[PDB]
Amino acid sequence: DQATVGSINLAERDMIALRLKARFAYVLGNGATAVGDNKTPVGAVVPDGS
Amino acid sequence: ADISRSEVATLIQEAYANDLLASAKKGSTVLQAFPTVNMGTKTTHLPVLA
Amino acid sequence: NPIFRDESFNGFGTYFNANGAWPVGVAEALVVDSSRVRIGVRQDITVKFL
Amino acid sequence: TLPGASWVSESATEPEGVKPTSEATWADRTLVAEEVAVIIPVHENVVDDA
Amino acid sequence: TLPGASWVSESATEPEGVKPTSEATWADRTLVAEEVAVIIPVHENVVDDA
Repeated sequence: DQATVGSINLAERDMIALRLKARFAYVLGNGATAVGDNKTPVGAVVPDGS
Repeated sequence: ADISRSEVATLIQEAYANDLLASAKKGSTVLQAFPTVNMGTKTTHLPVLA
Repeated sequence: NPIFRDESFNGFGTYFNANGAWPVGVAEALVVDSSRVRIGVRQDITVKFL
Repeated sequence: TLPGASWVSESATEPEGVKPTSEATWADRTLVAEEVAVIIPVHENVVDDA
Repeated sequence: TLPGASWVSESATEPEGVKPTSEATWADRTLVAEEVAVIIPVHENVVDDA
């Protein structure tokens, strides 16, 4: 309610804004298994090419 | 003038987690599948009709 | 049509090798009279700290 | 990576009677936090009128 | 790196009126633990006699 966002001086313009954010990370555990090494835990189903 | 993440250096500690570490161990198939015998000595004789 | 999705073998015990002991491209399955095998277990897995 | 066992004979003098050495090994997979966000600006009178 | 500071006048319009912006910064140094050791062999009759 007091910030500047883009070029809107938010208070003097009689505006407000919502700032929404999250922070996220992702990891895949593609190690060795009891069967052997370099194993990927993901398989994919895809359409055929053009 | 401002403070970057690189300019804070090792005041920000990197964390550790063991979530991906554990893997289930697998037993012999043949000890599940077949009747076992407890041996008391190196060698046992089993006669069969021939 | 996938005619075998609800196939279960004729009172057979079914044992799937998860040790990575099963090689690639050598055999798909073995059928056996398990009464004609014994696995003698003279000693079980034992650990000595050195 | 996984260790590997071997079969060994009883001997005090022959190489076939020596228990073999082997290693496991581990590696790192990692989570790095990254920020996703939006600013949504509006007039205070519009928010009161709605 | 150490931050700077300034004398600031009360002022709605003059450059002396503004407050200054400055950084501080840090760098890393590491303790790495290294082994120092000796073995002293002695006859166990001597350590039992002494």
